Amino acid sequence: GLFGAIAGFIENGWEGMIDGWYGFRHQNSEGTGQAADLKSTQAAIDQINRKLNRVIEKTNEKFHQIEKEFSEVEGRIQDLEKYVEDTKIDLWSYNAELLVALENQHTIDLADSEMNKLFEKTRRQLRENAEDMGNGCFKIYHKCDNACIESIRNGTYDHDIYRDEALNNRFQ
Amino acid sequence: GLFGAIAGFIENGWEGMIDGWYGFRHQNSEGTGQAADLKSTQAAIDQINRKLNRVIEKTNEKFHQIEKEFSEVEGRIQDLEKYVEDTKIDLWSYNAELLVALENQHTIDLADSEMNKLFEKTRRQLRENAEDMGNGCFKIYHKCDNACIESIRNGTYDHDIYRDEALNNRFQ
Amino acid sequence: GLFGAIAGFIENGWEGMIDGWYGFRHQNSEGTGQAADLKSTQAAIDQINRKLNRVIEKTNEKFHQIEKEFSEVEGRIQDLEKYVEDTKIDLWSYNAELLVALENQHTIDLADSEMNKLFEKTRRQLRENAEDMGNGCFKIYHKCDNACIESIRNGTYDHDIYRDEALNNRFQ
Amino acid sequence: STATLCLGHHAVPNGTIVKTITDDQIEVTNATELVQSSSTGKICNNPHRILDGRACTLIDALLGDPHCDVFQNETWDLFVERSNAFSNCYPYDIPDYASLRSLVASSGTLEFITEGFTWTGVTQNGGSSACKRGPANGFFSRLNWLTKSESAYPVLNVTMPNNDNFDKLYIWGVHHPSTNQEQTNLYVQASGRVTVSTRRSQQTIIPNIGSRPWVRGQPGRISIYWTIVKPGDVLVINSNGNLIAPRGYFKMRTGKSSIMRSDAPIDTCISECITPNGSIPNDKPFQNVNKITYGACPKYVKQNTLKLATGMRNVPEK
Amino acid sequence: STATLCLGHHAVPNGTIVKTITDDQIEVTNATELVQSSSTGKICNNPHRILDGRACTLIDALLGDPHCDVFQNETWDLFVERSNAFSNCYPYDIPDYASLRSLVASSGTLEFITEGFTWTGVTQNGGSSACKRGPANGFFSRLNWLTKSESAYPVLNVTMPNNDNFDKLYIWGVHHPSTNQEQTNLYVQASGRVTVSTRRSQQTIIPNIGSRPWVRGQPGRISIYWTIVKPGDVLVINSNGNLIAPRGYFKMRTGKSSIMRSDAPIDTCISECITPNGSIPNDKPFQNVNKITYGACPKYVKQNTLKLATGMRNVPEK
Amino acid sequence: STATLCLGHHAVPNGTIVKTITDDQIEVTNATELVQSSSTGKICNNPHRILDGRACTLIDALLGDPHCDVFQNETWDLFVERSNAFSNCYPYDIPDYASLRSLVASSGTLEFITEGFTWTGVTQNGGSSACKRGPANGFFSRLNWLTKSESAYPVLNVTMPNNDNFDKLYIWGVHHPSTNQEQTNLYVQASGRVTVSTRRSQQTIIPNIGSRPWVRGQPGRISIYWTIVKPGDVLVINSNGNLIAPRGYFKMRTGKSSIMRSDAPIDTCISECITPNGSIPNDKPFQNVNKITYGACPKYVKQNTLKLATGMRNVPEK
Ligand SMILES: *[C@@H]1O[C@H](CO)[C@@H](O[C@@H]2O[C@H](CO)[C@@H](O[C@@H]3O[C@H](CO)[C@@H](O)[C@H](O[C@H]4O[C@H](CO)[C@@H](O)[C@H](O)[C@@H]4O)[C@@H]3O)[C@H](O)[C@H]2NC(C)=O)[C@H](O)[C@H]1NC(C)=O
Ligand SMILES: *[C@@H]1O[C@H](CO)[C@@H](O[C@@H]2O[C@H](CO)[C@@H](O[C@@H]3O[C@H](CO)[C@@H](O)[C@H](O[C@H]4O[C@H](CO)[C@@H](O)[C@H](O)[C@@H]4O)[C@@H]3O)[C@H](O)[C@H]2NC(C)=O)[C@H](O)[C@H]1NC(C)=O
Ligand SMILES: *[C@@H]1O[C@H](CO)[C@@H](O[C@@H]2O[C@H](CO)[C@@H](O[C@@H]3O[C@H](CO)[C@@H](O)[C@H](O[C@H]4O[C@H](CO)[C@@H](O)[C@H](O)[C@@H]4O)[C@@H]3O)[C@H](O)[C@H]2NC(C)=O)[C@H](O)[C@H]1NC(C)=O
Ligand SMILES: CC(=O)N[C@H]1[C@H]([C@H](O)[C@H](O)CO)O[C@@](OC[C@H]2O[C@@H](O)[C@H](O)[C@@H](O)[C@H]2O)(C(=O)O)C[C@@H]1O
Ligand SMILES: CC(=O)N[C@H]1[C@H]([C@H](O)[C@H](O)CO)O[C@@](OC[C@H]2O[C@@H](O)[C@H](O)[C@@H](O)[C@H]2O)(C(=O)O)C[C@@H]1O
Ligand SMILES: *[C@@H]1O[C@H](CO)[C@@H](O[C@@H]2O[C@H](CO)[C@@H](O)[C@H](O)[C@H]2NC(C)=O)[C@H](O)[C@H]1NC(C)=O
Ligand SMILES: *[C@@H]1O[C@H](CO)[C@@H](O[C@@H]2O[C@H](CO)[C@@H](O)[C@H](O)[C@H]2NC(C)=O)[C@H](O)[C@H]1NC(C)=O
Ligand SMILES: *[C@@H]1O[C@H](CO)[C@@H](O)[C@H](O)[C@H]1NC(C)=O
Ligand SMILES: *[C@@H]1O[C@H](CO)[C@@H](O)[C@H](O)[C@H]1NC(C)=O
Ligand SMILES: *[C@@H]1O[C@H](CO)[C@@H](O)[C@H](O)[C@H]1NC(C)=O
Ligand SMILES: *[C@@H]1O[C@H](CO)[C@@H](O)[C@H](O)[C@H]1NC(C)=O
Ligand SMILES: *[C@@H]1O[C@H](CO)[C@@H](O)[C@H](O)[C@H]1NC(C)=O
Ligand SMILES: *[C@@H]1O[C@H](CO)[C@@H](O)[C@H](O)[C@H]1NC(C)=O
Ligand SMILES: *[C@@H]1O[C@H](CO)[C@@H](O)[C@H](O)[C@H]1NC(C)=O
Ligand SMILES: *[C@@H]1O[C@H](CO)[C@@H](O)[C@H](O)[C@H]1NC(C)=O
Ligand SMILES: *[C@@H]1O[C@H](CO)[C@@H](O)[C@H](O)[C@H]1NC(C)=O
Repeated sequence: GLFGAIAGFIENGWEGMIDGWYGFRHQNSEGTGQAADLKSTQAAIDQINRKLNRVIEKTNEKFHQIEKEFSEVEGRIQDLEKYVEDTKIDLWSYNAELLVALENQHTIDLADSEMNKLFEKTRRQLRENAEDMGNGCFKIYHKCDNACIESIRNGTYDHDIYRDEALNNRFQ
Repeated sequence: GLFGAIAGFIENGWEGMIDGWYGFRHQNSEGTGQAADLKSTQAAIDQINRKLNRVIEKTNEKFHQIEKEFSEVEGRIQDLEKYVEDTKIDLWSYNAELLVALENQHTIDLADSEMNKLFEKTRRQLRENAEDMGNGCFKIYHKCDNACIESIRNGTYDHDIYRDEALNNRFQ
Repeated sequence: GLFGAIAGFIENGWEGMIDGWYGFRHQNSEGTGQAADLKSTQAAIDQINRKLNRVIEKTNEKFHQIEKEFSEVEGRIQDLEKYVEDTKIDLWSYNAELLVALENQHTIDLADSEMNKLFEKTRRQLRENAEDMGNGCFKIYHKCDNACIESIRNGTYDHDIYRDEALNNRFQ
Repeated sequence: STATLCLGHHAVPNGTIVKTITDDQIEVTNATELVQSSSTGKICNNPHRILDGRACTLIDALLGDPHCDVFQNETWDLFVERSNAFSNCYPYDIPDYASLRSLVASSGTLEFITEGFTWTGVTQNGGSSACKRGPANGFFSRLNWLTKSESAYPVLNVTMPNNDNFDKLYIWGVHHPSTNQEQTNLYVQASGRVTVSTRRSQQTIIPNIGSRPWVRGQPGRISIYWTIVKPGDVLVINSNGNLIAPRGYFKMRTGKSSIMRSDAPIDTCISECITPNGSIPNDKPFQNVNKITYGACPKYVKQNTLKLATGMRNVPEK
Repeated sequence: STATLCLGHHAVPNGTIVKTITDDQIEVTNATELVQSSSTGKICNNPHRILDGRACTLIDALLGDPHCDVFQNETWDLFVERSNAFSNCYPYDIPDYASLRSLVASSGTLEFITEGFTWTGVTQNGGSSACKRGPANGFFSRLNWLTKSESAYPVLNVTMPNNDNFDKLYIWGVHHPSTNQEQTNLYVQASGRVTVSTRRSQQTIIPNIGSRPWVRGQPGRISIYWTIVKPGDVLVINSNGNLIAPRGYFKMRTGKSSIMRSDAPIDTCISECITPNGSIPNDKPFQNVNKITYGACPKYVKQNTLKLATGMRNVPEK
Repeated sequence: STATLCLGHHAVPNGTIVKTITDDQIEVTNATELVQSSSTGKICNNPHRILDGRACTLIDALLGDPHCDVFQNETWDLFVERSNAFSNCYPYDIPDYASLRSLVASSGTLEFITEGFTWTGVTQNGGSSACKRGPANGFFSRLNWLTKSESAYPVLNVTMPNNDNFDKLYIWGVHHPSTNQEQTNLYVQASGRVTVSTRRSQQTIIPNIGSRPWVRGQPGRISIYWTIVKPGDVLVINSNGNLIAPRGYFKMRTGKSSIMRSDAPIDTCISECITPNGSIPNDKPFQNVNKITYGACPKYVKQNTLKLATGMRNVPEK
């Protein structure tokens, strides 16, 4: 993926996560936990769903056309009828092949981007209280109980409240 | 957008910035201001312009072709003549639909990539003298006057000059 | 490129680099050196090679088809036969034009992304022991001899061993 | 003292392989099929007015082959010709058969309007044992086999104006005797001639005497032709022998009617898209059932499967 | 002590709606139209040599219908046939009209060169009341109606070599009398015959006698045929009745010449692309005007509007 | 005290120019060519069975023009017609020549099976000085020019059954005398006739008399027709004059056989793709050599060079 999050600096996925696409996992004084990020997950899902709908609800009508199977040999005219249909068929087959190729490649990069967005959204929240360990995990340099972590996930985390405590641990 | 800058970690755009696609707004001892980044803006425009020019400076000459409207009923031959045209038409309509769809998606992500590039460019200039507040803003931890702010925008800023002052304010 | 690494925050290229697409160059108490990052380089090469193969090992067979050159003037039927082949030809010429366009645009961003990945992979390794100077170079705030640099390149760098020494230099 | 917060994404037990620009094989957590590749095997009797030929070709129905009289004036959105259909009337031959089958199929109607004959001097309703109509010798319902009357075949010259506001489809023919004796015996003149014209067209056919393989006992044949008379124009049939007269005309309408060759059973259901393999759902963008299709249908493509990714890349865990 | 510098992008009041891969409806600051959907309603008199058929069809112009003699030796990059064009000469039929109208159109020239054929034994320059060239009777300017002379009509046999370095297009025809009395009266022989051949093509037509609807008073029809004689070859016309002789040939050229059916006025302007609805600009990739085009033209597409985004996404402030 | 580590990417002295979505000209470190622009100039001898017509067109080989006798019963995956091929037999003309050339080319076999035809009452093996077979007057090998015998020409009526499981391609024709004297002199009847029918079709053709340009000394000409007889059908040939009799049938087959017009030498190599300009590599997606192809071949497109990027962007180095 272009963003190197998924199948990148984040070793692997979580099969235990079944209620979300992206989420957090901690290990604080109170033990360890796991919660899915609805906001993030929905954003990916909403985009991929639109992507899908631009390709499914659509087909055109064609009634009276040209024959495409023949019981007798005829020559010139028939050759043209077959060439035309065959030419048509390859052009569309090409289009289909290229559509999924492009779409999929973009779908993989998008999901990867959304993961990275969450990581960045988190890093910025934590400010100077945490450090990126390089594996998708942040080392919060201050006692952070379940409540403290929850505020992070729900985005209400107040970095000042812990800055001092944190700065001391970081630079001592 | 893949980069999450525009319509992302930057809450909204400025209708006031009428001199560019990108810029800075600042609040310092001397006041509050707003310049537009030329270098950045010009780079977005040059790319979208080349992107546009590839799509519109091209047409193909076709003189004597087949007929396409008939005054009487004929059968086999005429059916083929219509299928052919109808077939051709659907395939270009598909090409057109796809062309913009692809193009527009890359166009929105490019403008996002350009915004982000200016941000990382800016963050790398400030070094340790400032912090990313997460709303698209850097809290510069020293007294950065209109001259200091100009040195940052035109890219001349020397992090060494305000380093000490900043660290004092940061880790206190 | 969308990532602003190559032909962006990294001024130039290294024509001296002959063993890889990406790599490190240092300066330390012992002197300067240069080494290519195999992991990084191979990742780009492997991707681009797959990208290429999706487009080369493929062609379909067509035997008996329609005539396409004529020695005499005939009219209606021949017109159709020409219109058909001409229509076919433009559609494919367009596909070829768009494929490389798309492919090439995506190939340039991918190579750029892979360069950015290596930078991030390095920044995260160094933690609080270095600072991004803004030109693709990191200023490591601690005596780092050939061995120390090598551990970084092979990814075994232990940031704790130098954290104290570094923190002192950084904030003094 | 310190805490650790890790960001991640999910993965699934068994993922799905998909193709991208840099992989012909890469696994993602979820995907959806874009190629409709299966059929129920039956043709839904509707949105489309469907008509089963059963044993009658659209042509035989048009001509009026006895066992096909049940189709008289039938209409259809889609005519379905069966492979076991057969002809059991008088041996015929149609120059440009394909075209006629096409323009009628497209018209979607067999509405026949009998018009005032005007055959003075000849014997009408000729018939053949090759076209048995019950116990008797019959002939195509819509055609009138003319023969000599009282040792003479007049120089026929009838006119039929098109005073309506729609085009009329006249379908007539000319008969090819098996021998000269038959020729003179049936039409007196040693050489027949049929000329059907309008102010816009004119086609003159000449009979041709000779022996041909027996078909239901007949060595002779009938070549069939047609003429469209536009409003304001008029039809003129001029012949001194061998003419197989029209009995009226067929109304010609334009629409979405068409024809298809298929042995698929016509069940009771609802399916927008019809193929010779049966009906198929049109929720997918592409289909691999058959290139022949009628209605709102996905485009046909060679590929039997195309997966559109619908989830991130699936990365397991050791 | 502190300073605060925020980075941002702009936005605009009335943004623009565009379509993407992940949105069929999303707003950007600016975009440009790619589908030329409009007209001027008129065809520009330049760059292409345009010729208004007016009341004359390219065919009648070729044959030489009296009111079409102004078109003699005319040329055109684009011939323009009008909907109110009429034929004011002798009833004619052309098996394969469409192909003749076509090859002639593509040659884009009506240059006729009169040849010295010598019709010994017959009466020439014959005419009709249905060919009032001026008040008196007449005929197609490029054709020569041949009739008996001094109670006879020779087995005509005339040769005409192609000693030039180019291809000649000869257009001749045969006459179909309304009755036998007419046949024997005009051509003596009871059955006519026309044979035109080269060392490469041979075509022989047989007159067919009958009554056909009156057109400008004539039941009879003339069927028209053509013959291309290549360099180094020779034309041979053999007939003993019913031949409508050639008077020479048409020079055949290759180029970008063509024909179009329209009613669009022809103004004085400059438009590279021409359509039945009039000329239209070619600065946009696509167009929704008419699929019929001539010149450097945007591909026709069903979509009536396609916007190419030319600016970032538009995220206003409230 | 401190160390300095820099990250970077390579670059090349002279790079390669490519086209993107935002640059019709940008430079990369390495690219590969997507369009095959060059041909060897020669046609490989073999994944395909190649047959060089040499001085014979496929037709003349089919008919049996004396010098085309070597191609007797020959087969081919691809027949190669040369620009300098010629005909040295009797002057002929084939209505729908193209279709015959096409169906035989597609069949890819000239296996002529001779049947036992029953021509009672006439003189067989007719010939001319226009088709010398050595010093003597000859005719096409697969044809039988019939003429009068003992002062009469029988009303021929011959039947020939297809009691095989495959289709038979019968190729016959009718002769066009130059004058009436010749007509009666050769066939006795003033007017000839050929009727070749099956239970599925019929083609009743009438001789045409008149003078045509001397070809190899002959005013007259032979028109040529064909007939397919399906397993379970029988061929009936009924003619009282001017018939050019079949001598048997050609066995029809389906495959990948075809025909191409090219002057390109035939060489001993191995190449899947064949163009009139020679054989060419099929390792590239596209080609700009010739739109005419055969075998595993690149889609022809108008562009002569198409570069696929295979390296990052090239940025110099100071
Ligand atoms: C020109 O050649 C054709 C083809 O060879 C030829 O046509 C043949 O004509 C004969 C008779 O004229 C046909 O023979 C009939 O064959 C069918 C079998 O399918 C029988 O039903 C017929 O019945 C006879 O025998 C019955 C005994 O049960 C009797 O009940 C009945 O009364 C008859 O005696 C009869 O045998 C034959 O079908 C065709 N063949 C083809 C290929 O069409 C034609 O005669 C020749 N031209 C001329 C007029 O000389
Ligand atoms: C086969 O049938 C056709 C169709 O009916 C037939 O053609 C018809 O011939 C008659 C003449 O016999 C045509 O009648 C003419 O009608 C037009 C009307 O526009 C008039 O111009 C003609 O005028 C005559 O009568 C006038 C009366 O005052 C005179 O002033 C004038 O001088 C004329 O004498 C004439 O009435 C009729 O138009 C055609 N019908 C069509 C549609 O073709 C044909 O003759 C029949 N075959 C034969 C010859 O038996
Ligand atoms: C209808 O018109 C055609 C075309 O004009 C006409 O055909 C011509 O017939 C004459 C013969 O009657 C052909 O002339 C021959 O030309 C070749 C040229 O290669 C000569 O070799 C022939 O030589 C004969 O005559 C010689 C006298 O000089 C003798 O020495 C010699 O032994 C031969 O007998 C001869 O000159 C002429 O080529 C054709 N023209 C074409 C193009 O066909 C035909 O005669 C006319 N129809 C009728 C029945 O009148
Ligand atoms: C209109 C008419 O005359 N119908 C005849 C029919 C036609 O003459 C025939 O189709 C012309 O091709 O002929 C019918 O007969 C076959 C019958 O003919 C006798 O003459 C003979 O003696 C019998 O052996 C037998 O061949 C027919 O059914 O086609 C009778 C019909 O009345
Ligand atoms: C089957 C047959 O009759 N073969 C003839 C042939 C044909 O009559 C001719 O091809 C018909 O077009 O004619 C041949 O000679 C032509 C020759 O005949 C003379 O008698 C006459 O004096 C010459 O002018 C000339 O017409 C031929 O070789 O074609 C002879 C052959 O036996
Ligand atoms: C449809 O077909 C019927 C035949 O089934 C037509 O009915 C005939 O109408 C004529 C008068 O025009 C009567 O003289 C016949 O007796 C009717 N046929 C019989 C006996 O059923 C009807 O006119 C046709 N009309 C349509 C719907 O096109
Ligand atoms: C759908 O029906 C067709 C018949 O029209 C099936 O038959 C295939 O026909 C093609 C002709 O283009 C042949 O090349 C194949 O050999 C036929 N397939 C087989 C194995 O019978 C076709 O297979 C049917 N497809 C489906 C989805 O059942
Ligand atoms: C965020 O978490 C904190 C601590 O658990 C809680 O008090 C606060 O209400 C949460 N905010 C929301 C609305 O999720
Ligand atoms: C940047 O701004 C400072 C103060 O305005 C000025 O002195 C300096 O020259 C500027 N640098 C450039 C090249 O714009
Ligand atoms: C990394 O470098 C260190 C010091 O030079 C060395 O001891 C170690 O083995 C290296 N690791 C690898 C896998 O190259
Ligand atoms: C895959 O996505 C589709 C729609 O995008 C959804 O209907 C389907 O349930 C998903 N796969 C599963 C079974 O989770
Ligand atoms: C920019 O955006 C608006 C909406 O697409 C558009 O109508 C306008 O034409 C564009 N600007 C121009 C004139 O190119
Ligand atoms: C028609 O043009 C030709 C030149 O191609 C010329 O010889 C002939 O005299 C012209 N006829 C008229 C009507 O000018
Ligand atoms: C253009 O002309 C066609 C007829 O050829 C007409 O039906 C159509 O509505 C016209 N549309 C435009 C672009 O005005
Ligand atoms: C590009 O040049 C390289 C040199 O490293 C070569 O290996 C490669 O084959 C060329 N590109 C391709 C994919 O053909
Ligand atoms: C091909 O011609 C030969 C004589 O050269 C003949 O015996 C053979 O039957 C013909 N081909 C076949 C096998 O049908």
